[PDB]
Amino acid sequence: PFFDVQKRLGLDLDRWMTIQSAEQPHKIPGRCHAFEKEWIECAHGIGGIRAEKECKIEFDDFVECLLRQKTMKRLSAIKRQRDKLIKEGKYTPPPHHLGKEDPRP
Amino acid sequence: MFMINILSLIIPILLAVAFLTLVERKVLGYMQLRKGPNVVGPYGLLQPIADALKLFTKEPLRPATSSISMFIIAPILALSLALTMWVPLPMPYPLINMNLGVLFMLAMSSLAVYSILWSGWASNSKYALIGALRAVAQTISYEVTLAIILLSVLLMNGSYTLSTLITTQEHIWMIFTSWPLAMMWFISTLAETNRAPFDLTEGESELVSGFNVEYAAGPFAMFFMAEYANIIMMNAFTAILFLGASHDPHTPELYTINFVLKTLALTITFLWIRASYPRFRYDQLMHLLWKSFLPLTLALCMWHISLPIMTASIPPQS
Amino acid sequence: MTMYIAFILSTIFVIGFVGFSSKPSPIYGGLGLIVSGGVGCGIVLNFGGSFLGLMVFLIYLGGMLVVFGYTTAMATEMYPEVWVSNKTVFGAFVSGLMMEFCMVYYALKEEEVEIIFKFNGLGDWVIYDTGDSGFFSEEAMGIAALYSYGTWLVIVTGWSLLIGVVVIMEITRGN
Amino acid sequence: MNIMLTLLTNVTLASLLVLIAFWLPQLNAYSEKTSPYECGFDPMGSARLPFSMKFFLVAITFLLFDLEIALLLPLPWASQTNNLKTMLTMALFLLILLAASLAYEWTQKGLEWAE
Amino acid sequence: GYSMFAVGIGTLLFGYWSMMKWNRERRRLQIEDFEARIALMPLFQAEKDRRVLQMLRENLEEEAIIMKDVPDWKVGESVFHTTRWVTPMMGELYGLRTNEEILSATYGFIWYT
Amino acid sequence: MNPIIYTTLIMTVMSGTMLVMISSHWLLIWIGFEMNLLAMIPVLMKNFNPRATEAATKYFLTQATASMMLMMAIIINLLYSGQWTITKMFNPVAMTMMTMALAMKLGLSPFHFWVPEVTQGISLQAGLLLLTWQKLAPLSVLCQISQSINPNLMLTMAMLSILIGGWGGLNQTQLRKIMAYSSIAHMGWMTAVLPYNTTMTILNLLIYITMTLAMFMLLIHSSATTTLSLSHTWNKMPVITSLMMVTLLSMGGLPPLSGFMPKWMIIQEMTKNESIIMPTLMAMTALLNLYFYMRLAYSSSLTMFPSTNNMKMKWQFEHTKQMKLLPTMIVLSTLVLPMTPALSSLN
Amino acid sequence: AGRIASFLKNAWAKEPVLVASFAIGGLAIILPSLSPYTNYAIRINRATPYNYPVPLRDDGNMPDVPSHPQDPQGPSLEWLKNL
Amino acid sequence: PGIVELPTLEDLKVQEVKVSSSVLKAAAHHYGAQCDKPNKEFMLCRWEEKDPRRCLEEGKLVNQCALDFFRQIKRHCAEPFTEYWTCIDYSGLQLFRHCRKQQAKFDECVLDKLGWVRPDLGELSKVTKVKTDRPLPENPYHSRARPEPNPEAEGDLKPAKHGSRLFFWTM
Ligand SMILES: CCCCCCCCCCCCCCCCC[C@@H](O)O[C@H](CO[C@H](O)CCCCCCCCCCCCCCC)COP(=O)(O)OCC[N+](C)(C)C
Ligand SMILES: CCCCCCCCCCCCCCCCC[C@@H](O)O[C@H](CO[C@H](O)CCCCCCCCCCCCCCC)COP(=O)(O)OCC[N+](C)(C)C
Ligand SMILES: CCCCCCCC/C=C/CCCCCCCC(=O)OC[C@H](COP(=O)(O)OCCN)OC(=O)CCCCCCC/C=C/CCCCCCCC
Ligand SMILES: CCCCCCCC/C=C\CCCCCCCC(=O)O[C@H](COC(=O)CCCCCCC/C=C/CCCCCCCC)COP(=O)(O)OCCN
Repeated sequence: PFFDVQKRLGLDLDRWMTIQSAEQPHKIPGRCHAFEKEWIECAHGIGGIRAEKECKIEFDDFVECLLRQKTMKRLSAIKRQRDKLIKEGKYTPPPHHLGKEDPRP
Repeated sequence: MFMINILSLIIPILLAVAFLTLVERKVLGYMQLRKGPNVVGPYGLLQPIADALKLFTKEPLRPATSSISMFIIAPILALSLALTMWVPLPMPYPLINMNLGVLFMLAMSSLAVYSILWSGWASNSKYALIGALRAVAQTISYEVTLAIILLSVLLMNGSYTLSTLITTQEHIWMIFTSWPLAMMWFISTLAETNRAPFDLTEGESELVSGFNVEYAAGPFAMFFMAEYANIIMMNAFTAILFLGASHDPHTPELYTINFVLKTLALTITFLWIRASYPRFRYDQLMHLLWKSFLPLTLALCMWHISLPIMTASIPPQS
Repeated sequence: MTMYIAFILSTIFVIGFVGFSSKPSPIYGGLGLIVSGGVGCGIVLNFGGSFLGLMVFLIYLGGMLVVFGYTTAMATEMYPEVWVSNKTVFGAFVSGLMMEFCMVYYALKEEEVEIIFKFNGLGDWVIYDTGDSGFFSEEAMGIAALYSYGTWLVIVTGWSLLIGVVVIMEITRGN
Repeated sequence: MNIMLTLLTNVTLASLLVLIAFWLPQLNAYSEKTSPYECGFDPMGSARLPFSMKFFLVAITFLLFDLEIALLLPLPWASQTNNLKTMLTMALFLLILLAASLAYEWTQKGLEWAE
Repeated sequence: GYSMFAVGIGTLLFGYWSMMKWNRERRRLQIEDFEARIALMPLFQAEKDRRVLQMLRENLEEEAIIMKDVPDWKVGESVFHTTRWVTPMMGELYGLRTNEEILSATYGFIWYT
Repeated sequence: MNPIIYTTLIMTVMSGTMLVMISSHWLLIWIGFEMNLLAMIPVLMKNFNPRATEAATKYFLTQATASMMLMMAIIINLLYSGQWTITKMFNPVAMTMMTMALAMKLGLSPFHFWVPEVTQGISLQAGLLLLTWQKLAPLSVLCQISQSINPNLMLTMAMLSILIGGWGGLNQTQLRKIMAYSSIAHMGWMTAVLPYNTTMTILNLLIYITMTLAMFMLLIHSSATTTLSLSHTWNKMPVITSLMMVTLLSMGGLPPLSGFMPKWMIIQEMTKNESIIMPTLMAMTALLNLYFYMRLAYSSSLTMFPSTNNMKMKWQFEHTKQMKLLPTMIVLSTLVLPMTPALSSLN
Repeated sequence: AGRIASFLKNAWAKEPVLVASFAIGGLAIILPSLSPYTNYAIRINRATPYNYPVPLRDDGNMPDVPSHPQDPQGPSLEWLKNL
Repeated sequence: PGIVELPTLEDLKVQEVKVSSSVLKAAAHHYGAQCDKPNKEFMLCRWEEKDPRRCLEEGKLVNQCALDFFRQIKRHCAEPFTEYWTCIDYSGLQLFRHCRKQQAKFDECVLDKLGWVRPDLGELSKVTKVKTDRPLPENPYHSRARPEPNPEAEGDLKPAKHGSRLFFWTM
């Protein structure tokens, strides 16, 4: 099934490309380097069955970084409430939001 | 302000194509011990205007057996692609500055073949079909070798940006470093433009008019303009790639004059070659490209990868 | 919402896919695949992938040229079919267009799980990076790492290409 | 944005040229004028009949050789790595493999057109 | 026969030597420009941090104003279990601004030619 | 075909399978599948004729569709978790697509139609390769991703494979199609126990491979592809027909022969979980495979069919090429039951 | 040694293109292992500062690390100016 | 999941360096030679804390150092610096190579007036050391406590009791 030839010989045929937190050229980091690093360090050595339960928080944070579902949900809720408030006419939106802001370097 | 730049690029190119027709006719005439157009307009200077006016006031034909949509689409694609291929050329500043200009030219050039393919197929006549299949064979002959030559030459540029070629050749022309690649590239651009001795898609003696035998008036004139624009553009690309003019940032007019002169010299060389030689057989072009150019090109690609590492002469801009 | 450029390009991508998947005739199928390759190059370019988009466009242009030659040689008939010359092809094309439009309406006016998960829209600009660093292109560095990190990949790929040449010669030998 | 505008401008100019060509002059189309051209005599068969390709093997080999172009394009960037020995070894390995494939197809009469 | 080959080889060698000299000079120039960028980087990092924090604070105050009507909305609530800093998604910095700024922040660099 | 080229193609097939078996990266597993298919296509076409070309085309279409679904499942899994390592397959839709792609590669029902056709269209050596070596890579992947399997889907496909193998084999007079339907049923048995114990899957695969190798080698030794041509073998070499009869009885699963060992073991494993109805159904269905094996044994060894005159000439000549591993294969196919506990060495 | 000379002459007389291709490829293969400037190319590649050099925290026991960019410690590029 | 702590707007105010990129590039080498210590302190804080909210005072100090540097440059070599950065600013790529006379004049002025030496090639890219009283953060990732592993395998291996114990087999 799986003959771990790489582990037996210490060859590293393809392990260099399995994860995003592993030695990129010019030390360019992945967008979710810290989340994946934390999940991997949590789940290391305890097996898949235990990791699926005891590292659920780190994995949830990693998935949130990857796909950003809750962030878009929260942004959409804020935008919807703001649009309703302005339609009713009670919003009174600020100048910086409208592009009249005093930019800083 | 950008639309003004687009217009000031594309209208002068069309005028240059129109008068390149006259220049080619006169050069062929004087190399054939005759004169050429010298009646309509002084020294034939009004001949292109008369040709264009005649072609656009002539009835265009829609063949009964033809597929009309592709039949009309093909010349539009040809002319638009020919005009678009000019936008990343630095003279000394490009209209569009691309990180990978060379790859953009490669992709658009390999797209331009479908104009001939679809016009020949949609004409629904035998000579047009033969011309289109000859176009298929020609592309299969030249494409791989052209790409490898481009990569081998650009291994000294450091990137695929066309402007960097100006700084790469600040002191010496690239032809002094890669003249075998320059020769093979010149022959490959002759083949890529369907120019003699590789004008097989038209094949006047063999196929009457070949792929455009059913086209008349304005749609035919459009194919003509696209072809001559491709001639000038490919020679300008060769001039930028192998004979780099010196650019003074406070006087770009000098660079523009130098580059235009080199382009005109290469285009006149194209006309000279057409006037000088007979035509290949289209299997012989494939054999020349795959049995002589390809092995030498592979060896030279190996050499041009090894040489900068050997001499510690790697270019910048990873 | 911002200019809808990515959404328009992906819709044209799906339209070209429907064009060649209804299978009118390999000439028009090749045209549809070329259109899809162009819009896919545009989509990838809009995400910062210039090299990959240009490469895929070039490769599919060469492939479709070979396919055109093979269609002229071996996949022709007296009357080639277009999308409006046959009821099966037209029905498949219209069904694909309506399926795409229905899926777009479903995912745009509502936020429901079609097959995998839900989606609200907001334009693809939201999930971008705002990363501010570099004198190099990251995609270029990753692709160039094939010759220093991907030695195994280079070995298997080169062996596969040589084997493919031998294989096509063996298959077409005939006898 | 600028490239899209340039493409639109070029396509619009070509389309307007076609429109002018088809709407300005006088048209007199009849059946004999629009018949297919075969040098003055009516064609025997149809142009949609199968047309034999004598270089099909070369076309398939071109498909295979086109992907090595994509493999070798990143070499200018690959030449900037710290481990130049591995990169040079792998680039020469790929080019030698391509040359060996060309030699194999050449020696087995694969580049000869069918008769 | 011999003369032409010799002349071509000599031309190639002269070009190789000239290109070697020029490429080494260009490498030194690139190193100098990179060093200038390295010298300038810390100030850019400081201003970038201040810009990001200011945009986040403005968004926080505007959301606190907007979302007080609803019953069960904690203002400024995170979406992550971890309490460490997370880089903003840029839909969070430009979410309440005009589409011109959004376009410039998203496609500005890609479309600049 | 040149012997050098044939050796290179066989080595490339084996290298693709080995790359699937040793890889930790999903991309390398997919590459192994691609390389295996690319080298396998010409091997099926070694003896060129229209039937071989048809079989190769059908095989290519099936395997290319399966590989496209495989890659899409990999990409979906990457999208929902930025992981390339072959592991518990974090997404269920991707896992369903992966299971369907691997089942299509294996020829499990209802993606079973191509197996009898491809087996009938090729030579006996190509059939041996296709029905023995080509099962290793998909089964290895399935063993690696077994913990994330959905038992309902795999058990449904396994039961369907057993039923369809028996019913289809009941109708055949061509030996290659009989072997193909037998292969379908045995793949069903192999995949029925996979979610519970991969060691039992490996044991069943090994015993099936041994019996299939013995069967195909005996069929190559006596140049028979139909029942009627196999019914002549008794008048030329009765020892071959007797060994074939015992091997068929073993493939039928009768004790005390070795072919009884996997089913027995699998049944026991299924009763260690609850799983009572499914093993009973599986055994009662395997009775159909036993029936058509017994019919073949009736035709070839237990009765004597009429022969022809020219057979006398064949009496004067001996078999030139000899298979060195045939006796050991026959012995391992028949007399291995008493060494059953050695299966502990498989895990 | 004598038959191969005739073979080389015949190849030069019948297929000069292939002779030149093989000679160029062999030179490109074997020359880089015999050149002393390959390591110079490696050093030049390593001396290009793409990323920011993150300073190390002073624990008081690193006399080989400079306290300032102009300090005598640290690597030198003086070899590069003479190239 | 808890609320996010953000600094007030008043805390984010600081005197700004409002010179264009050409001006910054023209003085980049001397700026990195003179203001090295606060910049290195800020960068060490930034890479150790991994949080922009914890290195605000270091950023303010960096701005103050840059302001002092530019005030001195204005005080002693206004005109040569203006000529040099105008030369740099005309270029589309902002190239050092095309303006060496103006750079030479600016270098001479800064050397004579302030004793400033332009760094040599490869000096600004060195990895340096910085002395700080800021304690090294212990959990910059805000990591949770790691789960305990499965204990271990211990003891000597003995033959299986009564063999395989598989059905009727006695071995
Ligand atoms: C036991 C049987 C042996 C023979 C059968 C072998 C079958 C496999 C074929 C080749 C063996 C594969 C082993 C090579 C794996 C490559 C990786 C390893 O070698 O390390 C590389 C060492 O590279 C070396 O140059 C070795 C590669 C050269 C391979 C020569 C080609 C041989 C292939 C021939 C057979 C393959 C198919 C047939 C094609 C002709 C990279 O090291 P390095 O770059 O320091 O560090 C990388 C880490 N970084 C990025 C952080 C810096
Ligand atoms: C270089 C590229 C850019 C150039 C920029 C200018 C682009 C020019 C536009 C392109 C067209 C050029 C051709 C111009 C010739 C006219 C063609 C057509 O428009 O005229 C007639 C169009 O008219 C139609 O036949 C019907 C008449 C109008 C239809 C009524 C529609 C409702 C509009 C309301 C009209 C009320 C008054 C309008 C003023 C306010 C067609 O008649 P037809 O004979 O077949 O075609 C051949 C024309 N001939 C005779 C010259 C040879
Ligand atoms: C100072 C001494 C110089 C030493 C140079 C190195 C050795 C040079 C000689 C090596 C071989 C030279 C060429 C081969 C011998 C002669 C040619 C030959 O074999 O026959 C020609 C015949 C071609 O003629 P036809 O097409 O059959 O003609 C049909 C119509 N009558 O050749 C062939 O059949 C096969 C040709 C295979 C070409 C090889 C493919 C390309 C490989 C070269 C690319 C770069 C190689 C670099 C890597 C190698 C490094 C050592
Ligand atoms: C110190 C280390 C250096 C490494 C070595 C580098 C030096 C190598 C020297 C050799 C390089 C020669 C390059 C030439 C490439 C191709 C030459 C060739 O042999 O091609 C010919 C044919 O090539 C052609 O003649 C081309 C045909 C098309 C002709 C079109 C017009 C002619 C060109 C006019 C002038 C063009 C000027 C080129 C450069 C222009 C400026 C850029 C093959 O055809 P046959 O003679 O029939 O033999 C094959 C069967 N055995």
